[PDB]
Amino acid sequence: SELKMGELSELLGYALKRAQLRVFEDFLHCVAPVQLTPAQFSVLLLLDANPGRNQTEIATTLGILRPNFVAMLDALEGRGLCVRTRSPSDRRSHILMLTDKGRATLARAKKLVATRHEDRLTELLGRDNRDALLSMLATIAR
Amino acid sequence: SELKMGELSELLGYALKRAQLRVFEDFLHCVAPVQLTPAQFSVLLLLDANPGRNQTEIATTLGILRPNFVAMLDALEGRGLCVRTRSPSDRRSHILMLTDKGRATLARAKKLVATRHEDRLTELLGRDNRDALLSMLATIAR
DNA sequence: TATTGTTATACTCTATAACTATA
DNA sequence: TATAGTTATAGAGTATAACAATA
Repeated sequence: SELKMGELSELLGYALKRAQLRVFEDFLHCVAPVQLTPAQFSVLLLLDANPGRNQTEIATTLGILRPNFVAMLDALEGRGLCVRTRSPSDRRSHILMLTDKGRATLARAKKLVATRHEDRLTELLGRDNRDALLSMLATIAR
Repeated sequence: SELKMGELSELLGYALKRAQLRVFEDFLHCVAPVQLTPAQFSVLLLLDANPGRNQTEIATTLGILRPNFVAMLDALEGRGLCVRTRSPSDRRSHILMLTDKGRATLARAKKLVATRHEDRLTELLGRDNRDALLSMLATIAR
């Protein structure tokens, strides 16, 4: 009455998706007090590390295509978490910077991520094992 | 002039998703001679391990919603790789088994993924490091 | 001419409600 | 009523072409 998972247990791609989907699902739950998807979260994180960059640069480093990034920024900018300002140098581009509200929302989101989510992962595995997992996934992506 | 990846380097969710997409992309390419998506591959693999089952049982085990599974089978049956047969006891259920064609297409894809894909990725990590990766990703999914 | 932001569009995936034919 | 398979639909996510403003 339970099905045999056959050779699927040994396909690494398969393990990654179902591993990715629960981690993302858990991310949405833990972080729901600030209402940020993982994509929105990373956009705030990248904006925080690299102030002064433009849409093309932020979107590419994240793997987001620029036609799909426009709608994401409208959400965050509509919620008053970041600003598009025209660069005086080259008025084709929008330089992107965080608001104070954005910096606060990034701050508390960072806590719910570390305390409720990322730390709950680190204890279910080795603190060293989780770093090895993170290293390998980083290697796989290159 | 290159972007600071900030705390994203330590977001496990992000590393999990971007690791998955290179693997899924690499999978698609290696298996392109047979025309099978990774999902279709697993549907054929699980049918091979679990003959005599119905749609609801196959679909639910894979995370496919049953309304989404219909067209997915339409494809594989249209390709003559598996067939729907009504069980005489309960004619609401469709019993699914792979055809001779289905198994031939499966044997082959299994060889294409094993040689070009799964073997190539085991080699970019330690053969022992990769089994620890598959162990941990399996752990995360429960 | 090339690039930035943008619109429009399309194709996949995923999600939900409701039908049909059985039971 | 309840369940299996199906249909239609709606929403994400992602992909490309093209156009206006600007370089």
